[PDB]
Amino acid sequence: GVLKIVKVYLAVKRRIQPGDKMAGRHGNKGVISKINPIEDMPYDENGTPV
Amino acid sequence: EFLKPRLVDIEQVSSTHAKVTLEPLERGFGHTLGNALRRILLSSMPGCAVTEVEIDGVLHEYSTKEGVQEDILEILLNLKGLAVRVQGKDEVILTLNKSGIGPVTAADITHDGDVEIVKPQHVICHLTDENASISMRIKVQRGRGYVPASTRIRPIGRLLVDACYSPVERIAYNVEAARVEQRTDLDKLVIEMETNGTIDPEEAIRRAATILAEQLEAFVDLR
Amino acid sequence: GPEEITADIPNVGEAALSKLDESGIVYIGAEVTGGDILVGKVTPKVKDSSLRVPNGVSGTVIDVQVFTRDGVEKDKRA
Repeated sequence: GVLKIVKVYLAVKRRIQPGDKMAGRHGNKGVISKINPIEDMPYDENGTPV
Repeated sequence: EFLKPRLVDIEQVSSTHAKVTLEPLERGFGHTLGNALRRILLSSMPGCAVTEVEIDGVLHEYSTKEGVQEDILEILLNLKGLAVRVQGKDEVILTLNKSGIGPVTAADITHDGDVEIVKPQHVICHLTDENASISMRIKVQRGRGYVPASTRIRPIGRLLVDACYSPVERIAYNVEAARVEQRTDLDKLVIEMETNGTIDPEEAIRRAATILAEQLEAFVDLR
Repeated sequence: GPEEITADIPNVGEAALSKLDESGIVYIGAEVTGGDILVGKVTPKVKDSSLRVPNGVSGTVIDVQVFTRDGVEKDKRA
């Protein structure tokens, strides 16, 4: 009964955001709560933020 | 009553790395100004970034071009890292034409009088076929902050690039003892800045100070 | 009757079908968003049964495949 089929492939880039799940290899899992601005992050004596 | 700091030295360590010395500073003002200027420099400095790319024969970034080493998406990522300073206008269109085998770098971009390429060796892609040729139109816009393409509101083939307009990469500041003619309780603030080479360190410092002063105008006359 | 895939869809503006070709199929590389029509289809009730982008699935069209049975005249995009 099928006359024809059109398959459309959509590519979407998912950027990281709060609510996404991150984890290490050690079982340390968590959910992102906030996207902190670069100037708000803790930084070292050389000014490099984490 | 307070001694006003002055810009006394600018040590251009490299093209993208500089140190600016403010002197003299009273107690506490060194760290106050250091943190305020660090935050403003990291958040609010204006710069030119690639926002749109049009590669001939390319419909979208999730595709390949014959004779090109990199994927179109990887080419867009490389163009995102292109550092350009534009003079006298907030938007420019650069033309890149290259043929033959070899790395296609920022030096191959067509020369524009109002456009300066701070890092001509920035690799854009690689052509691996002698008959292969790449031609693209790159849109460079002036802005500030981070502006993702998805939050930005076009013929097919015009690929949007996330715009990281901020020329400032890293800011550190150190407050140390200053040698005054007669005072000993004065400090000097050394601001170490690493940029993409598209902003003058003195221009950045004056820009941040102007932003801070205009933001302080509201508090200066509270009502 | 037989369902038809075409660019002639009722009760939809021309601007909403600028991403479709003459065959009613979205172009390669089109930046689609939730609600955009990908393949225009009509059922002879003609009802609007076109394949639309699912809500909040704004993405880019990278590939289109067409499969037609024997005896069916494949369209221009096909």
